Amino acid sequence: SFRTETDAFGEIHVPADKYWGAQTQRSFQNFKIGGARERMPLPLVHAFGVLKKSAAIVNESLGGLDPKISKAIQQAADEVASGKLDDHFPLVVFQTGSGTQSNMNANEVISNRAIEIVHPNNHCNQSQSSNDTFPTVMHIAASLQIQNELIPELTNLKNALEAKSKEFDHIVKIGRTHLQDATPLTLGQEFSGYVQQVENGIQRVAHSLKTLSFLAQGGTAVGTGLNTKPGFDVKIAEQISKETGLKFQTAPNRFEALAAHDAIVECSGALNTLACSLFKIAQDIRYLGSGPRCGYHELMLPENEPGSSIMPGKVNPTQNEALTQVCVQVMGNNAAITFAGSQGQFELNVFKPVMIANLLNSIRLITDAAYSFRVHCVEGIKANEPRIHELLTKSLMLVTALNPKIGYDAASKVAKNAHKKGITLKESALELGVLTEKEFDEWVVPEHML
Amino acid sequence: SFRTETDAFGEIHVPADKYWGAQTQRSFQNFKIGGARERMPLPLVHAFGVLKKSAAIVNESLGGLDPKISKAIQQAADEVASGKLDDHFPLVVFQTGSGTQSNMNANEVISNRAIEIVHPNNHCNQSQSSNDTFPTVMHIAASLQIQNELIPELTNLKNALEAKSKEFDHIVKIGRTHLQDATPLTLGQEFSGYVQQVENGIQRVAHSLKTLSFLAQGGTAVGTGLNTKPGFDVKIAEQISKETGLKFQTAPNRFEALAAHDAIVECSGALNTLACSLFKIAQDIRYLGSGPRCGYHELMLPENEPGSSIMPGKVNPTQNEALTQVCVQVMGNNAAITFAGSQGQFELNVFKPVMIANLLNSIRLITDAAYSFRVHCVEGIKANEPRIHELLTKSLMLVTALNPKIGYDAASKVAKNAHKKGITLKESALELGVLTEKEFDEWVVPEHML
Amino acid sequence: SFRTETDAFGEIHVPADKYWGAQTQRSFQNFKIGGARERMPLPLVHAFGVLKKSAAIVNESLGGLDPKISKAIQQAADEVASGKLDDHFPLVVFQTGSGTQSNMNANEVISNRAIEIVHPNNHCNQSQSSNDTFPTVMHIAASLQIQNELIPELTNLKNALEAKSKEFDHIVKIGRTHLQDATPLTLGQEFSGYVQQVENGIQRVAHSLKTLSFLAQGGTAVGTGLNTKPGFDVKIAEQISKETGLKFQTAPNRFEALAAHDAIVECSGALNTLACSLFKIAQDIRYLGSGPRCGYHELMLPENEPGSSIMPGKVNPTQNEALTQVCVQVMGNNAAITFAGSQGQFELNVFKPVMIANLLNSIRLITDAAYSFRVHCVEGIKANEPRIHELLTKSLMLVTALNPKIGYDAASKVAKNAHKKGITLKESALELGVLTEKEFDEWVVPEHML
Amino acid sequence: SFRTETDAFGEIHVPADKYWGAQTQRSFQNFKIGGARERMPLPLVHAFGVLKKSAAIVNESLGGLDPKISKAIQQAADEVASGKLDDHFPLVVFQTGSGTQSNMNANEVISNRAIEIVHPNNHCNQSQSSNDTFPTVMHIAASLQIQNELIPELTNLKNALEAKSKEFDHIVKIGRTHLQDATPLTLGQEFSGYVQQVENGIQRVAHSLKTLSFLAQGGTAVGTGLNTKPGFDVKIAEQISKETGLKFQTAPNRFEALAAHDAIVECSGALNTLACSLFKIAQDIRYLGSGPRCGYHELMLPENEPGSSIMPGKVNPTQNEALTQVCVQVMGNNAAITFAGSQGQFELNVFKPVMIANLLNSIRLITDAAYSFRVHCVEGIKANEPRIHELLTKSLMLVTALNPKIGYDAASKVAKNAHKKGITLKESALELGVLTEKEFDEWVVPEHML
Repeated sequence: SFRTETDAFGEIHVPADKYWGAQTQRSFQNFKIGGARERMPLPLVHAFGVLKKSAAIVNESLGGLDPKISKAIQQAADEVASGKLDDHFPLVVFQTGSGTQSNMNANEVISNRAIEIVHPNNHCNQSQSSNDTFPTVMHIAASLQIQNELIPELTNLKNALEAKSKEFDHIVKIGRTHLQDATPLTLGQEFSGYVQQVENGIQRVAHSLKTLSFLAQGGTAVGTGLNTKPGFDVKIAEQISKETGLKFQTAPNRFEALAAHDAIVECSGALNTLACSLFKIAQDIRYLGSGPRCGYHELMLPENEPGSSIMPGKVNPTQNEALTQVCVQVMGNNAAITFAGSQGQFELNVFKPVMIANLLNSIRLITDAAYSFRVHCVEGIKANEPRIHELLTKSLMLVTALNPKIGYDAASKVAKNAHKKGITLKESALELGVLTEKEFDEWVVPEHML
Repeated sequence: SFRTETDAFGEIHVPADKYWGAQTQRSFQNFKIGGARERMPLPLVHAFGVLKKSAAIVNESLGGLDPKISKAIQQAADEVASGKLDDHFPLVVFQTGSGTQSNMNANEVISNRAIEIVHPNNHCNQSQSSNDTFPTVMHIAASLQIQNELIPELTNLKNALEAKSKEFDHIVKIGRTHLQDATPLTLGQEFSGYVQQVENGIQRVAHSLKTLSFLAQGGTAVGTGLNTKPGFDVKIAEQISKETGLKFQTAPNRFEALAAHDAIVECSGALNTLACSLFKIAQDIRYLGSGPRCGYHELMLPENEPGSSIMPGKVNPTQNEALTQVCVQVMGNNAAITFAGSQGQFELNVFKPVMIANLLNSIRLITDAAYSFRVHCVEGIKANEPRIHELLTKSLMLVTALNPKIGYDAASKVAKNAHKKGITLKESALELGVLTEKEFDEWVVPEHML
Repeated sequence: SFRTETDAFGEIHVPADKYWGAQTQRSFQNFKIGGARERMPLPLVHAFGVLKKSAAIVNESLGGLDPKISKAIQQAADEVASGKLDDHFPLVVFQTGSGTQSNMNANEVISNRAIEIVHPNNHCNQSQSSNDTFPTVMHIAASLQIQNELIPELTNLKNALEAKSKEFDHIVKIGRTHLQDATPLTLGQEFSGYVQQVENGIQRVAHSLKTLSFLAQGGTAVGTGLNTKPGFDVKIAEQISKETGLKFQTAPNRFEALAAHDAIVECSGALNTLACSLFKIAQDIRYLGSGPRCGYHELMLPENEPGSSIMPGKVNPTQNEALTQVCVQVMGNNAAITFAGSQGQFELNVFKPVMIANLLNSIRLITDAAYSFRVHCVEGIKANEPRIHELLTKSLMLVTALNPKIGYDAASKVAKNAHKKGITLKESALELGVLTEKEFDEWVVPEHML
Repeated sequence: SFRTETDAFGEIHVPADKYWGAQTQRSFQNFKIGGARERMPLPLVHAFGVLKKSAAIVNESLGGLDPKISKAIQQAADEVASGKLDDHFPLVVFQTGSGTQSNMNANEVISNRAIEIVHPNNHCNQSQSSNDTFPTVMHIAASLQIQNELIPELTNLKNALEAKSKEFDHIVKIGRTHLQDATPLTLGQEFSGYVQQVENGIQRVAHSLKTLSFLAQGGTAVGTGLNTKPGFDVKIAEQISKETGLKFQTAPNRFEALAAHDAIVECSGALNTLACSLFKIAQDIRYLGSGPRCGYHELMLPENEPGSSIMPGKVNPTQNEALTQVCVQVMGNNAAITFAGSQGQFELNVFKPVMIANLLNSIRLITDAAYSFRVHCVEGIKANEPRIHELLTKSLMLVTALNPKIGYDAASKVAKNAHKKGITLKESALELGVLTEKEFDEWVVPEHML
């Protein structure tokens, strides 16, 4: 079953049960690039509700719309923001580069729902263009995915990491520069580096919220105020702030805000920096936890996967593999974002959909993996104290402890001999004319090296 | 409704209507990264059928499996390749970096269907690992998406472009180097550059099929032949060739084939080169067709979108915008592919899922946009002969025609004067002591400049 | 002539006239990657002086060094910072990933100069490692290239752009979205978008100075305080602040500061955002200024290059071409910086030299092109008022001016007719039953559209 | 001292001792971007000689030039190709995007040398433009850097790797998937993966020579034959083949050859694939060789650097660090190459200099590091047989050897017990009711696992 409808290019069969109109139906059959996987990112659909709902309130204020119509659009708009009318946004990312098609998608459905509870162009899109409106929906959603989704789960990741940092603070281990044996440090200090990276990462993405706080709405087709009442920007950007719970200003220069999306390239660059930080932590942990007999085996990773009896003690760091796979995706997504970010042309940058998609995709992926990694990995890591101690005493790096109370020549003879024999520093000092067992400890205490 | 099942980690509720087992159900709830949008690329699911079906035939040959079991797995396997059991592969891309989870997904469902028509590990995964098997499914699918989807639609794109090249072969236009006015060329020659780029692009991706022709299957867990009958590689890689319609060899060095996916980085690099070629063509056309009054307006683009009566003759090059958005995505996807491509570790590269996904995503997107662009744009472009001629005679570049039959001094005086007055070369030559109207044409014929 | 010298690996011939020692000479012949073009970035050489000079003062304070030796190292160190001993740093970028070789290069020469006015390891490298020391020289130089070189020239670029913005503020022009004809805006408003982008760019790079303000010095070999007197970090990072004129703190977590260089990836990401902004401005200007007869020709670009008499009025936007070439290089350099930025391993990231080089190379290039572009292009741009006006009246976009004082039907008939005839809105309104000449102006004033 | 000279823009002081003219001097002071480090890549300067020398021969053939003039230009041109007049090419990369300035640089000096032994434009640049000529110099140099520099040193790298592969062919070691313990393989097989990667890399770059074989020369300003004698392309591209020793054809479509440099993006993509291959090999070796007591220490790396007596047996894999730093640079350089590669505009791509520079820079760097790494690392690597054997017997993976001659239950009890006790499989089997010492060997022979 269908339902004939009109636009301008004439008659067209629109599905009976869907809330969209002709324009959405015609564009849906013109840009089927990528299939359902590329279906316009949901958190962007929800932002249209917030914007259209807000568009109603602020235009009704300026007396441009009849209150009855408003109360109708508002409810319908907030039901989008709610997530009930998600199946009515079938449009893909690779559509018009200005996001015109999805904006018209929002209007058509928020219009047909308003009726049910009238005009797609004159009412819902009143005092707005497809140009100022889209880059406003980008900033809102992005801000919401970060403040509400990312940041929260990013903090948990830091706390869970800091707990273990506290938990392994007494365990002294060997440092590895150039992958080689180095002087000691606590395993807790090792993990406090991971914690600091995560912390910095939070401030980096939290800071990005600032460039996103500036909204284009009010600049219409070219950044010029035309077809808008004076102060609409300030009112709408104020109305949206009250609707989201976040503070949003209007863009100081409406041209810069439409002609380019530098605020996305920045933010992406911050997420990109975070991805580097998480790659290092995830690779370390999997190396540190590798084994059981032919690897570091310093840490013991949880076995969230079912193991074969024939291979006991074998656990693949699958939460590390999934995390590192995510991280790379972001590096690639950011790459895609910067080229598109330089491709603006005159008054408008027609690479919006592809930019905000990769940005939204990066945020979703990060949050999911950050969560998955915390719960399924870090929240259960435990130290292999016997292995760690085994490897401390076998190393020749703790030879500098003797140096002041022995002399460089004797201490090197100890190291030189122990290396050639494949014996420990204690054993070497003893077989040689150096010191005693109940004295070696008097001077070579691991925890006496900061 | 559910259905309790077993694996090793115990009991687990598996949906009643789905064909998968415990392992798939446990992993599905451990790696929900990205949601349904990241759901493992379908053409990869289909390749598992081809491989498992082939795994049956070749293992039955080596006498390792009971014929009854085989006939069962075969039908079930080919029903995956068919696309009937697609809703039973709910796994995402960011799972185990070896693709183990999706391979086990294929086995569990091809096993439960086999019954219905028995063992997930001993029968379906017989003589194969999750390590040699996955990079084999990557090459098969990729090869199939290119030979059957891409290349075909890429040729049409070239033919449609070459038709117009032939069609506008008589139309002489101005060349634009440094975006400035230059000597003439036919609009057909302009379009024959687009055609050549497309042609080169085809040979570039067609050539990539070669590195993909080499299959890992037979190398098991580390590239070593262990747990495989001798010649299984040659038989299976032969059996798969007969099953796909394409020629596939087995990889000469099974280690290089598991430890790294350089064949994906190459192919991606070829798709990446193609994307550059299509960006240039798409941008040209939109500039060439811009207007109506304040742009080049050399070409007239189809109006596939409904236009407002108040703005006649206005047509946004929406098939150009969608195409360029696609192209950038590929540049980004390739970026993501090269880092992952260098991150192999020892005997295995655990960045497989993310690599083949971006590769499959690039191919789908390209084909879709290549099609969409042909039909909705190039297949209807028409020249604005009056505009083109208007701009030919206004230019001062056709001044070199007079040079031999006049002299450098006179010809520059013509150009110098016409520029200062904002008059044409004809008008200038006449008001000055140079030549006649019925003689100017005798020497300045546009089509006398190769 | 040479000069035999010693280290440990024995005898080696060191050039007679050079100030370096054995280690520098041995490494110079082991890593000749890239030739003189890759010779370690000078501003990095100068920073070593600042650091070594400061290393002297602060270690003399802690009583670790004899005042005579100090006064000697100080003068020699400041002569490096001065730029007199530049020809004594022959080391390339692709050397040890920790920057050990260049640090030892600084020590050897600052030692042999100190003599002349003693120990390379015990005196100049006193209380410091090649690990904490290098990432400190990176931050200092980078901070100095930005505060002293970049930012300054970036502001001039903004002022020169804002002057012209003021200068063309009265000139009304047509807007170009989707490259198509749109509603009007002043050319000054167009240029105020360029100005805003530049302004944002400054705050973006100026902000990056913050992450760079944190110095590693004091963390030695692993981020652990070992082999350093307590408070050396705070004193040295304080002494360096007084030496540079810039405020520098010490890194809160010394591990994060050696294991990763996220502060470079961030800053680079900011320079990367700036490059996008400058690409758009530079491309616009060259398109806007293209012609003379077959292009926009809205602006008139300076002719800094010698033109052929036969081709008058032809000027290639060579300062635009050089600028856009620079911008891309930065996009590539940033790419190189992010991979290296994720490749840290345990306690140390051995991809330092390559990271800070690309960062320094980006800053130099930007400043040079920003300067070159200002002086040789923007500082002389002038508007082609007659062309601009010619194109305003030819467009059909100023049809919405009549709308309120005429009606949508009449106004579209004007537009519909004028389009078909290739006539202006004025001419169309007149030949049709619409309005008068001395009334058309009463309602269609360009500067009545915000 | 100087020497006044003329061009068109008037008088200018040209250094007395330099061979260039006005145009070079004026451009040298207009584009000083990056300083001497960005000085136009030498192998590009040499190619101009080959081209100009060839331009002489072929134009003299077509009777366009006086033999006396030719014999003069030829000698002067070949002295550039020789490398004697290198100090007369002071131009940087960021100049005119068409390479016009360096082409005019070649002409001015090859003209002033010709005299000494006449016209910069009419003689040396006869029958050629700055447009067809530059992308011809790019292909020639690139082809020469690969055939003569890269490929050769790349083969040595493969042979040196294959020698060691043969040398360690008897040594059985443990495999490491997911960084975990796996089934055995010879260290020679491990190194045969490195060898195969290198081999594939050679064919990949060798293949790229093909797209580069097509030369633009003959297409002049727009790809149109104008201002060229018929067959000049075929003659010149033939004359150049005889001059270089390599086979070069002329480009089939001269437009595609000027409007875009896809052949550089391809080749770069091949070098990019090679860089991934070399990163993996270099990282493995440094991990495999890490230690002495707290790392793998499977291999023993040469100590090309002077070591401190206090730290015996410590050797930093500095040839690995330099190699990996190089590899990343290439990944970045390729990135820079692809954006520039999509930025072609109409008839000409004005991003030539920056594209061929990064390409030449990548080739130089690769060759240098490939050499440095071979000689200073691989050509001296030796196995630590006692460590390898130590780690073989400690692993529980060789438990599948017993399986057929014992049963899954017994074999797992052995593995289960040995794991819990931290004892070897031999010891476990003995203390348990399983088998004997002089029988354990009868079944568990390492070299019985392919």
